[PDB]
Amino acid sequence: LAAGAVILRRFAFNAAEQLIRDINDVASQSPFRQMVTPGGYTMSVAMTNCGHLGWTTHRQGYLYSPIDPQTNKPWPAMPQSFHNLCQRAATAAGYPDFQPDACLINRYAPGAKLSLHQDKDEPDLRAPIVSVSLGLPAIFQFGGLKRNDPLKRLLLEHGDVVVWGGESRLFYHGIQPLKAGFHPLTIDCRYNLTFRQAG
Ligand SMILES: O=C(O)C(=O)N[C@@H](CSCc1ccc2ccccc2c1)C(=O)O
Ligand SMILES: [Fe+3]
Repeated sequence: LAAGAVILRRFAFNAAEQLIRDINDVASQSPFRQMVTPGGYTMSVAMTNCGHLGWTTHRQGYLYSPIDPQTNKPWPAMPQSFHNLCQRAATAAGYPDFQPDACLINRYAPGAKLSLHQDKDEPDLRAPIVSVSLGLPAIFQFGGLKRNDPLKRLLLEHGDVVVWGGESRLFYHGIQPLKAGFHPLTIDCRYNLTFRQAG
């Protein structure tokens, strides 16, 4: 399916309410914002981060920064719920040493999407990324190592966690425009957490 990826469906289902509380807490400090791409377009996905580092635009490029450029303060500390869930998932998937210092939190309103990309900016690409999906379902599309590799699609639903290791860590991937709907925990949106070793 995706070589090296370990899909754990509903792994975060029981933790989801706490996770969402923690997302709200994080956002009360560093608010969700829609970043501007180099190229000048406003992303449809809104973002924030927690942990020592967080992903952001700066100076018409992207990077991991210890300071949130919007507040000029550090990103909020990584919530225990986040840290512990990530560790359980990574450990089950065979990455017991994974120690994320960054968690990017993506929020999707109806229609929001994430264009096909690789995550290339972490210092060691042997370290996995761990995603946790919450709320409304989204169609995840994924390629291969080359931009033009044939795309496959799978639905990511509430509570689904995936550890993207091995070859899959390098795949081009994205999220297709979110279908509108209702979810009891998130109301009208989807959240996705991605845990990274950025330092
Ligand atoms: O944050 C990202 O970089 C990202 O692409 N997030 C999407 C997709 S989740 C699945 C996912 C996340 C990160 C990956 C990083 C490397 C390879 C495969 C990945 C798959 C989202 O917000 O739902
Ligand atoms: Fe990505």
